[PDB]
Amino acid sequence: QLVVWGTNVVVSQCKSKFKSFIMRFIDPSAEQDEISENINQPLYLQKLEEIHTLEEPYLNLNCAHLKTFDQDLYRQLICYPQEVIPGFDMAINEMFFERYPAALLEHQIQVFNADKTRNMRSLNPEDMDQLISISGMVIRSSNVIPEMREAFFSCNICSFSTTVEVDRGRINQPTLCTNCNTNHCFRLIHNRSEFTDKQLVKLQESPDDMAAGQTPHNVLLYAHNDLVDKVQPGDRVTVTGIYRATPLKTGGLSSSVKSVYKTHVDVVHFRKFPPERVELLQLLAKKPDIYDRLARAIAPSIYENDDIKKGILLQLFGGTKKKHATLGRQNFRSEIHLLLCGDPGTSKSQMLQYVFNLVPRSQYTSGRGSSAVGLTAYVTKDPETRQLVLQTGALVLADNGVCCIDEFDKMNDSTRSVLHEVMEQQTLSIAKAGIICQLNARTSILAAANPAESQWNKRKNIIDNVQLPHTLLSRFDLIFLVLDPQDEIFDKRLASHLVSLYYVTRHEEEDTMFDMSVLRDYIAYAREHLSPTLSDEAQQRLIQAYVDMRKVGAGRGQISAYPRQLESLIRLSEAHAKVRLSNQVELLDVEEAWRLHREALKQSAT
Amino acid sequence: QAELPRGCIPRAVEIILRSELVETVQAGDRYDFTGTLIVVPDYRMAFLACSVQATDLPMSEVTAEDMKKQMTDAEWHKIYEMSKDRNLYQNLISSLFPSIYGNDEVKRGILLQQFGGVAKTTTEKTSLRGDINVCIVGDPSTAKSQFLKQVSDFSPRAI
Amino acid sequence: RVSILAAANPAFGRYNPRRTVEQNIQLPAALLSRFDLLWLIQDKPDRDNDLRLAKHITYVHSHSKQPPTRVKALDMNLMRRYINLCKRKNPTIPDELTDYIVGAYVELRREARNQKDMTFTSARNLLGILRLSTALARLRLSDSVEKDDVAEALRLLEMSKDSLNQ
DNA sequence: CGTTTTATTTTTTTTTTTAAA
Ligand SMILES: Nc1ncnc2c1ncn2[C@@H]1O[C@H](COP(=O)(O)OP(=O)(O)OP(=O)(O)O)[C@@H](O)[C@H]1O
Ligand SMILES: Nc1ncnc2c1ncn2[C@@H]1O[C@H](COP(=O)(O)OP(=O)(O)OP(=O)(O)O)[C@@H](O)[C@H]1O
Repeated sequence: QLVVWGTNVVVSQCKSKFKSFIMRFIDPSAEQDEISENINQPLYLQKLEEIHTLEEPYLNLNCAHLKTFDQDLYRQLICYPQEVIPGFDMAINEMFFERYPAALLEHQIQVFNADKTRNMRSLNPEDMDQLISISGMVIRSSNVIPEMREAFFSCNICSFSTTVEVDRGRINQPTLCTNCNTNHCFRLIHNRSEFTDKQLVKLQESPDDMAAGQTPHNVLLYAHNDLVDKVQPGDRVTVTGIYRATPLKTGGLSSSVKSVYKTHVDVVHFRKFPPERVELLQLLAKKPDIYDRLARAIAPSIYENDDIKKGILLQLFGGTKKKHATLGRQNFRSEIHLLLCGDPGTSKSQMLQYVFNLVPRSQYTSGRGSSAVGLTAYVTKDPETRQLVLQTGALVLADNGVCCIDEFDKMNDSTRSVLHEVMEQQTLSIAKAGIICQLNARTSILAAANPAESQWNKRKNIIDNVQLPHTLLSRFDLIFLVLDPQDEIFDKRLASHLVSLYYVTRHEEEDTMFDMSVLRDYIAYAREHLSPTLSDEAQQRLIQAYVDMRKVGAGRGQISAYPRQLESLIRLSEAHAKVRLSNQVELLDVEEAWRLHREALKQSAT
Repeated sequence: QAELPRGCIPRAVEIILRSELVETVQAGDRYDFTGTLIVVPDYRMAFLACSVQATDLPMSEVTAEDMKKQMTDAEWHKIYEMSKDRNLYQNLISSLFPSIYGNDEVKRGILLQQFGGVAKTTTEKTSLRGDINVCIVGDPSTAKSQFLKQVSDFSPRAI
Repeated sequence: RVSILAAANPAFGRYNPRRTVEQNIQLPAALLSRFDLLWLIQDKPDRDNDLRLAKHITYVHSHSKQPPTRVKALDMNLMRRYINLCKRKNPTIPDELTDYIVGAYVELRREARNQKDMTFTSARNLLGILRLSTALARLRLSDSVEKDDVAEALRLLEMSKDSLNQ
């Protein structure tokens, strides 16, 4: 019973209880509770192997394992948590010697991850010094601001060059520093000392549980000295932390103080390869069903013109560059972009929403709701002295992500013409009176293009329909059609399938097996240690067939190709080689181009 | 710009310098600064430095010979074969954009744009001038911006 | 998350019968497709029609409460509360509808195509005719989406149309 | 056992926005 006067907490209890818990530890998930799971030693001892042998410091660790153990530890950790957490670090810093006594025991650890929240909208006096974790989407990308910890002194006679660190804010003054004979008066200087880093960026909560017609309400907090630009800013992320408060300087004439207290959260943590299962990796490549099988997975319920799931073939087994290590010239980036054209309310958002609901780099857009110039970080008025900064653009924070765009022929001429270069150049020359540079960003594009009309007018080859010329309307490889089959035949099918999606009350695990995650990992392996080349085999095809590509150009109101889409073809070459097991070029791949292209390119009848 | 990250921008940082280092700086150059980071006694951060390392002594294709100056153009002995043999022009049509093909008129014409103009000795009543106004058009999908981008590597202040 | 109410007037004129739909109207299809129901309201000269409506109006002019002795009036409170008991049924649409309704939908798509100067259709036409019926069972309060549940759906859909030529 | 406290206004350039036969 040795305790702060105003509390009920003690070091030894929690220390011993947790050291027994980690001795009551074999991975209690994978060796006590999930015995059907298995990695059989206390994982933290295992880590003191797989940390020390890894030599890879600053562990990360939760504490939700502790529900089985005595919950009083849970509580007094919940409520008094800046005064027990170092004790659990001390237990770890003791565990060092369980597995290596005579190590280089000079480094420390970093570190929760267990408790709940619902939302930020409304909290209470009770919820003042307690553990919380909440999530949303990030807004900003800050700079650093350090923070002091100690005073380094000076002297006048005989070098009374004293020193001393800070509790948090005071140094004392008798007539000299650490009163040493007072040959002179007190001394201080403030630089040769200890400093500490941080930042500040805020979050926008973005769940599906956002109350009705309500605005953004948003939160923010600093960092600590290792938690500092962990962060490609702006995405769906959770934090843990400890609700903090602070009084405020009333007015500013003098030391008066406010009644109201501002709040933020303490600064801790954030939230986001296997040799074991090699078998199926090769198993799926050598299976010719890649054309459709995973494509069959993507739309979970929808066949909606499943030649578009073969258009989803276009898209993943990840996308190789022909970067230019030999000559160094020209920066030939292997970019990819296609659209999903309109004139019928088809799934030209729903797929884009399926994607954004899945990929974290998640944004949805369209004409007339926002500006073309949302790469600005506007200085309408700032918390500065008009040191006008355009901190970070918005539409470009999708680093190899996606922004979904809808209703594309919606905006003015300046909009959507301004982007005639970034597509295959990823440069944004900031040549304004303010600060200047040539920046970099490149990513993926998809939208729901629309002509001047609702329905494609018949009798009338496609180059006439959209109001772009036969250079810009005929630009890409193919910008793909979306029609109604003119009959009831197709119509009733997905009705009959998915009329009862309410009423099915089940899902069928067919031979087109709904891969829970066995899909999601192979693609992550899909780019690592084989490297698609291009030798002498699969290139002469449209070397020669450029005859066939362009000699349809003799014609107005018909259309041939132009020499950026051949680039799009050599970029098509990259994907299929490794998977199906020749990382050197095979010839069939160009057929996929003809399988794609002349589906609406030699549909040039007149 | 030799260092350039994804996502992030060439953020700004601020600095002072001494008398002999002062007003000896011009547009976009590559110098070697000193890493003496220092505090603001407001705090916020700053930094400081004391040393920089940004054609009489000669350019590449040389070793030391004599000229109007020390080695300003000294290496006539090796230049001059490539000075007068007027088919050298074809090197300047061929041996300069070998990775590229278009018309052969631009690739025989740009050079004097890069090179000095008139710079004569006449009036105060009015200036005479050397360089010329210039253009290039066509339509895209014809490789009409490779070249401009390359100049930034080729030539100075090819912004 | 807002339900949307669109109400407008015809173009130059009052539904000039020569100037047809989107001939007399100037609205892009993109918004009509987003709208479940489009409704034109015109009532030409009817000798008997405006009478009843007149005396009906004047009733609350000589008086303050219009409808006597045909129903028990429902106050704002009682109306809202009775509606308050409705929406949480999530009713049952038995499986025979799924095959049946997909057939009935085709009945539309044929008589849409048999005239060539007619309306286009979105998947929301079928999604809508689906969407409406199960709602009304909330006010049936029996979890029993059945035949009448969609026969009124189609009935009211048909009444939405086939009203301007005759 | 005495002798002292405390205020700022108009113009720029960007990104927004808005006008007539
Ligand atoms: N075969 C199909 N399977 C599933 N859904 C379909 C199919 N055909 C059409 N749909 C539906 O039709 C809707 C089309 O409208 P959406 O809101 O995407 O329109 P849009 O593409 O923005 O329209 P537009 O591009 O013409 O403005 C989608 O929500 C989708 O659910
Ligand atoms: N004579 C040539 N030499 C080299 N490349 C060529 C030649 N003719 C055509 N090409 C190729 O054709 C492609 C044309 O598309 P490109 O990327 O040049 O658009 P762009 O000219 O940059 O458009 P803009 O100049 O309007 O920005 C080029 O990438 C280029 O490599």
